[PDB]
Amino acid sequence: ARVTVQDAVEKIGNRFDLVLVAARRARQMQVGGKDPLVPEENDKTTVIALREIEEGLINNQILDVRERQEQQEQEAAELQAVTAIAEGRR
Amino acid sequence: EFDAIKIALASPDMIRSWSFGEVKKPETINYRTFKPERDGLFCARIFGPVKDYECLCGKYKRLKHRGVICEKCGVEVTQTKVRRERMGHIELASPTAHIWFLKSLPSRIGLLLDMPLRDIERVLYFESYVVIEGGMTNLERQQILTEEQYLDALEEFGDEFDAKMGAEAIQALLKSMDLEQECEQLREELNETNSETKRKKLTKRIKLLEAFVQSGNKPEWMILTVLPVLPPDLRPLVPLDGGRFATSDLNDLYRRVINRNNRLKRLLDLAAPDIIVRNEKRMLQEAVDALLDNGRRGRAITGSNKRPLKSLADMIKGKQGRFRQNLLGKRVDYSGRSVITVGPYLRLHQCGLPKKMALELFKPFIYGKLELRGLATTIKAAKKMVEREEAVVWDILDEVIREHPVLLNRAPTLHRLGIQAFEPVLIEGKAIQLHPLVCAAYNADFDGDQMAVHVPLTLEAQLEARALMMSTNNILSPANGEPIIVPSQDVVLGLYYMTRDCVNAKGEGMVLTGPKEAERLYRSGLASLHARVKVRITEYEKDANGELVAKTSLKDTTVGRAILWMIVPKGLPYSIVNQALGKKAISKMLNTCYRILGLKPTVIFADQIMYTGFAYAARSGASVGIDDMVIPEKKHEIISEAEAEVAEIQEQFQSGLVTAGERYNKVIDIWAAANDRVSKAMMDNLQTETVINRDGQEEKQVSFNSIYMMADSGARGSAAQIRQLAGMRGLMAKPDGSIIETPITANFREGLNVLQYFISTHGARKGLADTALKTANSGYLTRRLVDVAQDLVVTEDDCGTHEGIMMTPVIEGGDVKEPLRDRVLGRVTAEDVLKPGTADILVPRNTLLHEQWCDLLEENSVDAVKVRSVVSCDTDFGVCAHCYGRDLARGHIINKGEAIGVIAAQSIGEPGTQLTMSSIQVKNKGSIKLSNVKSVVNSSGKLVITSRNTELKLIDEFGRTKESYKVPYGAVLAKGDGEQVAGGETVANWDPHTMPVITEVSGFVRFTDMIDGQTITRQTDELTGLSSLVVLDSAERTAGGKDLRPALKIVDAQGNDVLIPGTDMPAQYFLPGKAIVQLEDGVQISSGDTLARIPQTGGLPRVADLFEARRPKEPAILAEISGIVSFGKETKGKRRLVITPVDGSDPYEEMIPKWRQLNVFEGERVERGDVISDGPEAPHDILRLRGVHAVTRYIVNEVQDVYRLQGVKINDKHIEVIVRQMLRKATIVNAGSSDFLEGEQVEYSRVKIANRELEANGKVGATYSRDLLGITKASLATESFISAASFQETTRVLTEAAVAGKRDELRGLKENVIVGRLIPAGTGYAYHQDRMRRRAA
Amino acid sequence: HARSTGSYSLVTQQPLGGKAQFGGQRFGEMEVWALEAYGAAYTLQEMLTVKSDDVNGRTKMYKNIVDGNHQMEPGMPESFNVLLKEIRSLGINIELEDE
DNA sequence: CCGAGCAGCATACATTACTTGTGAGCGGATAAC
DNA sequence: GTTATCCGCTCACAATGCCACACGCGCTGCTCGG
Ligand SMILES: [Mg+2]
Ligand SMILES: [Zn+2]
Ligand SMILES: [Zn+2]
Repeated sequence: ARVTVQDAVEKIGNRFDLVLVAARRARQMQVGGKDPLVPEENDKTTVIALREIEEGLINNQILDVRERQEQQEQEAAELQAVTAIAEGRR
Repeated sequence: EFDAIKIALASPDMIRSWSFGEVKKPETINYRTFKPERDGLFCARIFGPVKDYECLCGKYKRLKHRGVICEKCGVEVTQTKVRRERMGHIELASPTAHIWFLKSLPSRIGLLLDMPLRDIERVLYFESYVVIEGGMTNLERQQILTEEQYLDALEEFGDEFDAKMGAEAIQALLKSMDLEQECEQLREELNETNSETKRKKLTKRIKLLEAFVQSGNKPEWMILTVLPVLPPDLRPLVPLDGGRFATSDLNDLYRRVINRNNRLKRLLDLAAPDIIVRNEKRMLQEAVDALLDNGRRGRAITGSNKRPLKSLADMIKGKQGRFRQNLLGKRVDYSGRSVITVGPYLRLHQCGLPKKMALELFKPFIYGKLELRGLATTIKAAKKMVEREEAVVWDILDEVIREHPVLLNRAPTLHRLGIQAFEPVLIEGKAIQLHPLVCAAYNADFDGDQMAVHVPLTLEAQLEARALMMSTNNILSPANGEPIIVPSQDVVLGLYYMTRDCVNAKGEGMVLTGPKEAERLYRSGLASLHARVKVRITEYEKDANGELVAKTSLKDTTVGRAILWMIVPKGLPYSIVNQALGKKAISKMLNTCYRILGLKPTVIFADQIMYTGFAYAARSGASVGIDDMVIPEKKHEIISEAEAEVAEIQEQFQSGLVTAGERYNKVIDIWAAANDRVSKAMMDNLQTETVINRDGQEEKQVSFNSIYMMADSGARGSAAQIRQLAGMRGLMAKPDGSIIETPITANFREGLNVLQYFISTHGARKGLADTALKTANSGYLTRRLVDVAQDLVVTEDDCGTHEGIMMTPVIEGGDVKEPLRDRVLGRVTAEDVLKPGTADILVPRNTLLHEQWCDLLEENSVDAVKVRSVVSCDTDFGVCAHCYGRDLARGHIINKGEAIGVIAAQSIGEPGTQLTMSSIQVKNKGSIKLSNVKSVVNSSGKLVITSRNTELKLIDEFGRTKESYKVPYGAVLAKGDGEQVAGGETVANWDPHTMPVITEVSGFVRFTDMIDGQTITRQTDELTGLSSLVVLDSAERTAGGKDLRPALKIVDAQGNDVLIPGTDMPAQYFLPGKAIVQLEDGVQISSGDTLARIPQTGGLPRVADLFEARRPKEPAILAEISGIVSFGKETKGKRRLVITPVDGSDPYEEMIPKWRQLNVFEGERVERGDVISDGPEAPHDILRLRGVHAVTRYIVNEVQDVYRLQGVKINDKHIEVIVRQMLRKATIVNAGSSDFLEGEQVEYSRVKIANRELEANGKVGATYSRDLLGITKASLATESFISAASFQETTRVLTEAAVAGKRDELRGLKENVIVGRLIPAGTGYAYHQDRMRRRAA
Repeated sequence: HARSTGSYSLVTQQPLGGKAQFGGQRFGEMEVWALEAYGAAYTLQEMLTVKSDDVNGRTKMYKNIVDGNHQMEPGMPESFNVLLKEIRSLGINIELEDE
């Protein structure tokens, strides 16, 4: 249920950065969809992202650190696999 | 893929490089076989294969041969799309000029060669000769020749003398010229000669040469040798139903040119009859000129269709040129339009949408959803399903738009609100419902006005529309901080009816346990909708910030107000409803609700207001009948009486008792008086005719008539229209503007005779024609605006300056037309404004003046405050956050990225459709201030004024300024400074046509060349007999008194000159012409005595000329410097006039039109910036004299007067940014260590950063003078060119920016729009800062 | 009447204009000024390039939006390349800067 | 012998046509040494 | 007389957006043709 964006722009003191980070999070939740944190009400991913923003648990830093954690896990797993293959080829 | 655009000339090698071949034959397509004729304007061999991935001859037909060329016809079998790209070239059989660089003032070739354009044209077209290299003969390298001179020199010289003619002659002349040699020659020469007109032309030429040699261009390229022909696909021969291919005019021009070329080559091969080939080269030059531009040199009309042909330039310039037609605004494939109904049920963010339109628009989303649910595995199956509209597709569609926003737009999108975002709701029919409030915002009626729809498809755009342009975001105009969501009509009527009070209505005198109880009591039909009762009400409050206390009161109210109270959302006190609640009251209620509760409850509250208003309006059944509008029973009597009056007045005139003009005036005066009488009588009879009784005799009350209920509530129409309907229609206006004597004594309810209707038609057609012209004019104005401020984006957050303007409440002389509160509401202070008690800083130096600080200022009652305007911000290539101040249409300060320029232009241009096309009487009390006043006390205790800049001011008790008039030279003062006077007292009056010669030191007077006959003419005052003298100046009389000059020596009481009190310079009182002097010789003078007495737009075009800052007709000349005045030699072109400085030199003896009145004496010490010959002050001179703050104050005050005259309000930030734009150019004074020339016009930003960088080192900077151009010329001289290109000219700017190689860095809105990438304004600002912080290191 | 997709002008790869030609509405000058008055950067961008031009870009947008992904791959509107070729057809040389 | 394409044609001439409003370069009159 | 100065003369150059509809779009006597 989104009718305004004032709470969101309060959590991010600029409408421009607001829509930017919210579109980034919505793209996350739409393609390669991370599960939406706030329980959706059968709504589009856009308002889901806005709600997750205004609730106070999504912002620029949170998105960046989540991306970095994903990078770390991904690199650790794939490097373990490549070392296993390296032993398998010898 | 890029970050810049470079443009320059194209060397013949470059052009031949672009081409993939040479066209040789003119004919395009064979009709007996629809195939491109070989080596023609569409040949496949040169440009590309017609059929996709298929040879022309038909040999190769498969992708297995992508790249090979056939051999039967020789075509490279690739994608047909390439025919959109490959270009051709034409090896011209002889050089030819380029019509742009020849006829684009100033002609590039002309300035490049120091040759008059007329001779250049006469030698290009083969009707002259030009000698080159200047051989042994006495012929100069630039000299021209006609026939006889040429052949005679040929007889006298067979060699060493090369007089060539035509294009190739000019080509050789160019290629022979050494660029840097002549450049440095003129450079060393410019420091040698005078005057500054030669120096001006020469600095222009050396600028041209330096820009040329700087770029890689070479002058011989300015004469074409190989003409590149446009790709074929871009000039497509479009077919018809049969074989009637519509020949696009470009192919016609190209065929003409190539035909001339082929014929000319054939002639060149056949022994070349000299005059024949001469004329043929002339004809070919003409044809090529026509192709590059059909404009100059006559026309090139097509066969039997009397109209010129679209040349290449014609495909770029104009409203159909690629810029304003396809690049700037391009048609969208993903949208639709319809007609808008009302649909008054949807919520404020929703909007109706027909099933047909949604099913057509969201088709790809529907295909996606169907593929998801697998209800149609193939895309073609899904297309079939949508074609049949199975019962599932509607559920799918309803699902796919549950939150997907949409864009609605009105046809003329004057300002930012012209496009809004809604959520669609499916409806039937084909109309587009939209909320009534936003339709009042769109300036959209329901007369059949159409609206366009758009669907933002990418995720960024969906979320952007939801976050930025959704209706629940735009509730304040970017122009004024007023709320745009105003309940217009049909609800103000409803609420107003719901909140009134019949003195005796069913249910009066009860007690209600609450609002819901009153609602039930009403719906049950037991109590009237409006009767006085005692209702218990729980109005909530916020005592501390956050809390909500409740004070259950028992207030006397009416049932209607109590019912309405069920809608206010736990905020506002009861006093917001208890009133009669008209329209202004509704706006006030909505404003205070947005102020207290925030936004979301306010939009819910506004929607609830709209709903209940419509509901109880319908329940009211407000209805206008013929017997509703009443006529006062005195109107007949008043009109008959005024008729008797005008009759006896006219008889008096024909009886010879009054002049015809004053008779007309008296007649119109008594008619206007009778009109006001009838209007007041009608109003006083209508508004209170309701005389009802309660428990007894009688009571009056405000009327319940349907009319005047649609008026008192402000629902629709003002009392001026009511009186024009029921009361007398009043006077009417002639076509010229004069007013007819006999007015329209009748009214609309009664009949109108034929003549009265005729005059009303005069007026109405005047109005309609005015509207029909002003629409287009204002459109052009706003288009010019948005293309001079389209660059402004707020980048810096704090420029860190101290210079603002001194905002002060405007005072036109009468009341304060605008207090300081609104002129400073929301704009950061430049200086820490302290209260009148000094040493106590009231506000810190960087405070955003939000409303509470304005309240504090009103409390301490400050006169003026310095504020950080935009015209003084120090941001390079932009403007800082603070210098723009409060982000109107919101509350906070602006966010870095909002393109203030475009919204400012829009806010200024939107109301354009509402434009058109002796004594002193104080009013209030208080001290009497007199600023810049040099006056002397006469022999009557008064104070006669002797200076020009004497400004009278009335100050109230609070020390603040209240009134301000301009006392001229020679006014009497009934009071002095610090004199408490009451209003109406005439403190100063003066005869307008007397410029006295009052003396500041008394004594006697002697004459120096004050003689009759020659200089002066003596005549007796035949009425009385006093020997008056008409003293003529040198100019007034004949030449017999040119050198003879009067001088009234202010001598002692014995006949010798004494000084002035304070200084040692006596008063040599000289005379102006037409001086009717009365005081005979030797008669005593009293200080302040008249030694002689000498006599003396409005709408959209006004603001237009103001922004163009064009020099008005005979502008008010000012003084450049200070010093004492002195005339010179008469008829020096214009009469001479010098102003000797205090200590410096006066090298200027400025020339002034002797005929036009000169306001200055000869013994006056005139400070710079003072009126010399009154009139309008041209903005150029205003700036050049008193800096930039003077000119910005002047322009904002003028345009703001123009707007306040029409009732519209515009916040000054926008005009401030506009003036900041139209003076961004600069001129250089010195040269300094910088690489800048003297008269070179540079951008203030660039020269300022150059001075900054030079001051970083030890070297000196160059002093600059801020220029000021009209918005059009300012935009044209923009650093970037593509903007200036698309804007208005796109034929000079292209030539110039080419011949100089002005590599256009985009860094701007319109440029990026053209390119198609993001915009530095919006979220694209974040994108661009990320880029320029990462890509550009 | 509305327009999802359909024909396009051949000289400039834009949708046709007119109810009969099944064309779409025209986003005009004042419309663009309004759209950029708000910070609607991405909206204006997609309405410029991928909606009307960049034929490859718009086919990609179509194929990507039927696949439930509202991301755009913008580019250079062929109208601008047409302008380039027109100017270049004159003696003027206009290029896209390398960087 | 006329039907079907073509190449360069202000139809050869006097076509033609009140004010549109503004800036800007330009050529003949003008002040000065 | 000349050199710079200035004032009337003539020409270039702009004219809101959309929408819809309608209509039309060389020719012609020389040239290729049987
Ligand atoms: Mg209308
Ligand atoms: Zn082939
Ligand atoms: Zn600033």
